[PDB]
Parts: sequence; C-alpha cells; structure tokens
Amino acid sequence: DKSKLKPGTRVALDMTTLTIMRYLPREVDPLVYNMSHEDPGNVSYSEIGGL
Amino acid sequence: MVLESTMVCVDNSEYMRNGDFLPTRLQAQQDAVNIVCHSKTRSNPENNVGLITLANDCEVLTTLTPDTGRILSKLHTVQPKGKITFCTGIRVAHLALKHRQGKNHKMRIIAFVGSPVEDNEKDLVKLAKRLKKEKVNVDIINFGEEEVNTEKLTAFVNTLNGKDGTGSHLVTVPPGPSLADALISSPILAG
Amino acid sequence: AVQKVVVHPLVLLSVVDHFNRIGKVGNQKRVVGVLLGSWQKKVLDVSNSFAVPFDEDDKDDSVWFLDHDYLENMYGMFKKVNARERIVGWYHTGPKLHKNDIAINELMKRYCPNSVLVIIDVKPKDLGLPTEAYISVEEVHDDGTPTSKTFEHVTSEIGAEEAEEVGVEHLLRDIKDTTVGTLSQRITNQVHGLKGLNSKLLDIRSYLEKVATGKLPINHQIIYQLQDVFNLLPDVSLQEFVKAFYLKTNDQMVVVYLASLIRSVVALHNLINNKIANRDAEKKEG
Amino acid sequence: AVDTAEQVYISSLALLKMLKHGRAGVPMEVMGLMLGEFVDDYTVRVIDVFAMPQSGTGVSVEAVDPVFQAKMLDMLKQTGRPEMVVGWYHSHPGFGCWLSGVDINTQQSFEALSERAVAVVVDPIQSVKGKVVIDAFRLINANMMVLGHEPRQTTSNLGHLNKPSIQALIHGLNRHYYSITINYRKNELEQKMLLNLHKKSWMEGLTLQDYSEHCKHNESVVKEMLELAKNYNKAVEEEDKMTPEQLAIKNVGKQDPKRHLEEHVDVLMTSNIVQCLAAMLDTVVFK
Ligand SMILES: [Zn+2]
Repeated sequence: DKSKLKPGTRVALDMTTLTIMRYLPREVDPLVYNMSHEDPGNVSYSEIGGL
Repeated sequence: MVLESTMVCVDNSEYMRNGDFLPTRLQAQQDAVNIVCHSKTRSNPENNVGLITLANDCEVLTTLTPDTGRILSKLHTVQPKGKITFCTGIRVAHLALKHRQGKNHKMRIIAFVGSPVEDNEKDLVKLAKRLKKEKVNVDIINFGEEEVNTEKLTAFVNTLNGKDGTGSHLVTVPPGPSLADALISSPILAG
Repeated sequence: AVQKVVVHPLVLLSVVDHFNRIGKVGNQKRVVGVLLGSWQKKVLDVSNSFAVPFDEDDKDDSVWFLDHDYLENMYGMFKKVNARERIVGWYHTGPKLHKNDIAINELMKRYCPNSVLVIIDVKPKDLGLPTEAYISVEEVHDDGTPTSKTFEHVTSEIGAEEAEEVGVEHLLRDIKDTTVGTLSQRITNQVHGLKGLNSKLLDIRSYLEKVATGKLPINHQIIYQLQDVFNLLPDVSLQEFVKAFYLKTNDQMVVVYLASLIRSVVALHNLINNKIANRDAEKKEG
Repeated sequence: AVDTAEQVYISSLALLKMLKHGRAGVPMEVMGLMLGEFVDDYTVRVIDVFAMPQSGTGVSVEAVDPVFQAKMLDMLKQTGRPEMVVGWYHSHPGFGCWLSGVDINTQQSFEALSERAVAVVVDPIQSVKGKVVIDAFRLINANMMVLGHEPRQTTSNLGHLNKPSIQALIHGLNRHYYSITINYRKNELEQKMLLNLHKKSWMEGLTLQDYSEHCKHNESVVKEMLELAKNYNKAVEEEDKMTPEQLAIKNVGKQDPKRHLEEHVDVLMTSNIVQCLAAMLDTVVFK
C-alpha cells in the first residue's frame, strides 16, 4: 500500500537488503506508559475535608 | 496388476426420464456404476473411473479422476434432458482413451444406451472398421427402453470383435422394469 | 467493454517452447492452452500461461478434450505460488481460426466471465504485430440464426514491464534502431507507416472479391462504413486550406531558419577552440 | 574429474522465469527448481524452470516440500515431455552472487542424489540491459582443502576468462565452490518474433501533433533561447582570460550557454522537420 506511506509515518526496514517491509503505528515511549496507569489508588472526595 | 482404464459412458438422454424403474432410472444406474467402480478399484488401484455422456453435447461432466466425489455430486440433479447422438458417441469415447496417461492400458469402455438411436448402420460400420484398425474392445450394455432386439447394435459388436477380436459381448436390455442390480451381475462376474 | 489487451513477452515465448515440444507429432496439432493474468482499470493484462493436453481427429471435428484435472491442480499450484496471479481466459495457436474455437470458449467460461482468446503466430512473417485476440459477443438479431454468435477482434499489442525489459533487451543483441532523432520517425512511421496503410487499403480489396462471383452473403452491415470513408474523405484544395497551408510553411520554416543559423555560429566557435590548441601548442611542445 | 570448461547451456525461457519470480517477491530470498535435460560429463543443459512457493515470512531458503515437487514433476509429464531436475536456484536481492552458509547446506542435500546439481544465483536488481546478474556455482569438497590440493585440473584455456568479484571472493569462493562460464541458447524461432513485436509505432507519425500547439511550442522554446544566447553573448566575452582548464572547474555552479544552446537546436529541428514533412504526405495520399 504505497499510497499510505505518508511523510511522517513510522516504518520497519530490512537489515540485509534494506527495504521497507511493514508500516507501523506510532510509539508510546515506555516512560510514559509507566506514567499513565500505574496508580491503583482509590481515595475519594469524602476523605478530603476543609477546602 | 492388469493394465486397463475403466471408462463409463453415462446416459443423460431424454428417454431415461420416467419412473418405471423402482427408485429412479437415474439412481439405479448410478449405484450400478458405483458398485462397478468399486469393482474396478478394488481389483486394481491404478484404474480411475470418470464419466462421459453421448448426448447432443458430449460434455466432460466429471473429469477422468480416481475420485468419485465429483461423480456423486454431479449425478444429483444431473438433468438427463437431451436428444441422443451416438454417431459422435464413438469419437468422444475413443479420443478420450487416447488422452490418457497410459496407452499400454487395455482400452475398455462400457456404454449405456436407453433411448432410440437414429444412426446410420453404414456410418457405424465405417466407425467399426475404424475401431478394427484401432484395436478397441467395448462391451455395450443396454438399459432403459430401445428398439427391442436392439437395432444396429448387434451388427456393431459383431463388427467390433471381428478380425480375431472374438472377446466382446452385447448385453441387451430386458423390457421389464425390474431391479437392475442382477441385470449387470453378468459383466461383474465374467467378461 | 474491454479497452485493449496487454501481452508480455514471457507468455509470447511460453507458447513457442510448447510448440517445439509438440512439434514432433509432425502431422497436425494445434497448441491450445490456458491463459493466466489479471485485468485492472479496464485494461486486459496477460502475464502467465501453460498448455493443456488436446487432440483432434479430422473426421467429425466437433470432439475436443480439455483434461480439467490438469486444469484444476496446476492453477491450484499457480494460485498457491502467486495469489495475485489468476485466470484471464485461454488461447490457441491460431494459424487460421480452427472450428472448435466457438465452443472451447463456451466450455470454459465458467472460470472467466469475459473469457478472452489469443491467436498467436508460429511462423513470424508480416509487416505488423502478429498477436490476435477476439471477444465473445452473441446476438438474437438480424438475419442469420435464432442463436447467433461471432467473435469480434479487440485491439492487441505487446505490453512491456520494467523487470522484463532487462531480459527482453538482453536477448536481442542483434539490431535496435534507437537514438531517436530526426530519422527514427522517418522509418518507424514514414517509411513503414505509409506501407502500414498499404495492407489496410489492400484488406478491403480482399473483401471486394465478391462483386458477382465470391461468397453468397453480400453486405448488409459492411457498406455503411465504406460509404462513409469515401464521404469523409478529406477536403479538397480550393479553400484557404491552400492559403493556411502556405501560412504555416511561412511560420514553421522561420524557426528552422533561425535554428540552422544558430548551428553555424556554434560550430564556428568550436573551430576557434581548435585553433587555440594548434598554434598555441606547436611552439611549446614541438 | 572435471576440466573447468563446464559450459552451462541454459535457455531463452528460463531467464524470464528467473527474473519475474525474483522481482515480484523481491526482498525475501525466493527459490525454485531447474527442470532441464542432462547431457555429458562436460556440459549441462537446463531448459525449463518452475518456481516453488515459500514457507513463511522471513528471508530464508527454508526447505523443499516434496509433496509439491512430486505432484509437479508428474503434472507436465502427462502433458508435455519428460525432463529431469538438474539443479535449483535462489535469488540474492541486492547483494551480488555467492553461496552463504545457509545456501550451502541446502545445496549439499541436493548433491547427494546427483553429483552435478547446479546452484544458481540470480540478482534482479543489479541488472539493466547487458547485465542479467548470474554466475551459477557448485561446491568443492572440503576434504581436499585439508590436503592442500587444488581441484578441477585445468586442461583448457576456457575457465579463467571471467574474473570473480572481490565481494564474492570474501565469501566461500574460492575455498568451497567455483564459478562456471555460461552462454545463452538463442534461435531464430524466438529471435525474430520478439524483435519485430516489442516497439512498433502504429500510426503515430501519420498525425499532426496538436496543430495549434506545435507552433505555440515553437515559441515556448525560442523565447528563453534568446536569453540563453545572451549568456552566449556573455561567456565568450570573458575568454582570453584565466586558462580555460580553470573554466572547467569553475563552471560547476551556474549554467553554461554553449552546451545548453546546441541542445534546443536539436529539439527545435526534429520537432519541426518531422511535423512539416508529415503534413505534406497527407496532402498527396488523402486525395
Ligand atoms: Zn542466498
């Protein structure tokens, strides 16, 4: 699908002959993946008071 | 084992259409073909049985294959409607057996006719002497109804096993709708 | 319905090699095979083929055979090695359009809807492109039969491809009149193109062989075009078609007069660059 | 023994089968079989080639599937004529030609049945017109490498004609395999019917080429050809100056008149002379 390789996209290459094998989606940089949803904390507005 | 290639020529002509034979004319001749293609397979695994017709359009309905599943699938709602044309029925039967993988096989054809034929007897004896120079032995078995004491088929088999052929037969049809399993019990027992 | 066909030189060679491997029969055999390929953007493409076993007895020449088991599994392999590749129709060797090729096509239209045939050449001699193809059209129409059907020729050429032009131009090594200048057109279409119109003029002479003596069907739908060719024959030289012709000759040759005038001074300057390397070189070197 | 004059005759049909199967599935190393007609101790002839489908994603030569070839070997046997497998091939995509350590093992399984199966490498990328990148190879025994003995016992001055590339010389040549000189089997049955059929112009030169725009294009060049002659009214004027070998290095930044000015004169001639002549043959032939 050579019409879908827009300038900006992220692709995978070949090592030996160095050709394009597969288009990829974006990357999500695992510092931010381990920043998103690692909190199972379950505090609520009942626990805060005074403000 | 012995080297042949069994080729059945089924009858989808328009006179094989009624219900005088007990299941159907179509099903009773089909299972007769089934038990003899089980007879030719189990005596020799090299023989394959495909079917051809002798109607107006001599179609390769099923190809010559050792499978019978296409044979069983096409012979349901097979539409046996058509004017019989046997004058081309020899040429479709002979030239098929030269398209085979082995010419060292015994050229053997069975032929089922259940309809009145309008051939010339002079044209078939030119085709018979054509088959004399081609060394072909064909045992034609009569089904259905026909001109009784089958016309032009005695003189064809006689001019088929001529010139030291002397091995062919002509199984004629009895004009009574009995069960046709014992009718074909003579070619399965001996030749 | 179909614009044109595109034939690659692979399948062109992939018949003649089969004509050699059956050429030992001597007496008579036509090469009939299965044509593989696609068609995209309304243009018929031809890529691959093979040939199917086939015989023909001369007496009662309506008995043909196509071993469809050989047609099934070998296409089953070719679809397996190449899913992009598929069936496109069929072909036959086509010396002179044999008789079975009215119902070979109707035998195997259950695979390709527009089951096109291809007539090829085995003895190459002409002044054109010896690759013919037809199309199947039927008619409940004018006069002949209640069931009437006649093939119609769709235009045909040899299409190229980037991968095969390496191999095509490698296997020639004989003659290739490239370097398109002022004389490539003179021979590809001015020597040859005038003699192109030779055999098109001579073709309607071959139909004209029936004036009172030839074959029994006469015209009905052949002469409306021929009545128009003599009618649409171009304008005679009386109008300003005289005057506007000399108008552009007095315009096109002006550019030729300027451009040729330029070519002299350029090569005159190149003469001076050669006298700078003759008189200024003999005293130095010797 | 072998006389290093082994002279592989191939074909005309197989090379087109080699490059098409090598190009359509390019970056994965594809392979297939070589179905030829074996001849004497000296030469070998490979006339037909059928391609074998792959196994999975990944550049490999994976293995042969003898279910496939055994049905294929008797497929055309019942139709055409018998042949016998005389070798096999694969395709380096953009490398060149050598036997890798993966390539050599599937070769060594094939030399066990017959001792003359040819390993063929084709490269459908470094090939343009007069290059079809080739040089099939065949293994040499590593038993003789320990002996220090040089094989193939040269009896003719026919082997050492092609020089091997240095990149193939980095690989197992010449310590595990050898090159073989090849030519091609051409014949008039094929030669004429591909020459006279490739580029044939039908009725193009019997046209007028957009008759209002040809004379319009006859000014679309001439107008800037004026100023390109003003450069030619410029560059000649700074001569008898710094030694025109210096006028070779220094003119790589900006455009020159002299080459560009004899350029359009060829364009403004063949566009005019072809179009003016073809107008004056239509007047005679068409009434
Ligand atoms: Zn490799």
